[PDB]
Amino acid sequence: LVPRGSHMVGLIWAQATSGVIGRGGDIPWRLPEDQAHFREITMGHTIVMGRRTWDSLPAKVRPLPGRRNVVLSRQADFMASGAEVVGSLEEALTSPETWVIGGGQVYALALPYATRCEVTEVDIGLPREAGDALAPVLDETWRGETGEWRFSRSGLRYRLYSYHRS
Ligand SMILES: NC(=O)c1ccc[n+]([C@@H]2O[C@H](COP(=O)([O-])OP(=O)(O)OC[C@H]3O[C@@H](n4cnc5c(N)ncnc54)[C@H](OP(=O)(O)O)[C@@H]3O)[C@@H](O)[C@H]2O)c1
Ligand SMILES: CCc1nc(N)nc(N)c1OCCCOc1ncccc1CCCO
Ligand SMILES: [Cl-]
Repeated sequence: LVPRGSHMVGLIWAQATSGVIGRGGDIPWRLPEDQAHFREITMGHTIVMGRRTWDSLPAKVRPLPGRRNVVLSRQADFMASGAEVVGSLEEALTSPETWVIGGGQVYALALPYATRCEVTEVDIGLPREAGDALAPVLDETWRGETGEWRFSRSGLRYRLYSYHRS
């Protein structure tokens, strides 16, 4: 359970087996099971994203509904209609439960404060290319639960990981 006076920080992302999470300002696959899972985890909570992740969402769908949207930017004139723009993680992480929803820069930034990661791994062969956004690497202070491989309606294998630390 999450006490209302704490500040729990989780990370949630979907990656190829190579660790790629983003390419060319988008996610280089689509997996309905993953979007359903992302909604199930994050709904009702604050979500924190980097400015480039906000940019990657079509204007008509953002801010993502059912969640307090917070965007990280260092640009004093960047504005996110419907959402709050802050310049640091300290400003972004004031809710009792916060999910950092990407992208590569902000995962790495937020990991020192996080105690949970929820990962979808997609069994698509997407090798790392220069410029890609990548999943954060987790050191030995993390302990993980790896699900068995499942099969999506769209014909891709995928599996879920849950990582925790104190
Ligand atoms: N597969 C997934 O789970 C997943 C999830 C989310 C996103 N993505 C993909 O990942 C890519 C985006 O990731 P990215 O690494 O390029 O960018 P990002 O992490 O989404 O955003 C980077 C931006 O965040 C701001 N920022 C970074 N560090 C900051 C700090 N310390 N304080 C304040 N603001 C800070 C800066 O905005 P300013 O430049 O405005 O200062 C920076 O340009 C896209 O391809 C997207 O589609 C994938
Ligand atoms: C669903 C992708 C995802 N999956 C996991 N597991 N964790 C994340 N943090 C994550 O990204 C959430 C922010 C990027 O959302 C998208 N980006 C590109 C296309 C579609 C979407 C879905 C919102 C628009 O309907
Ligand atoms: Cl969503």
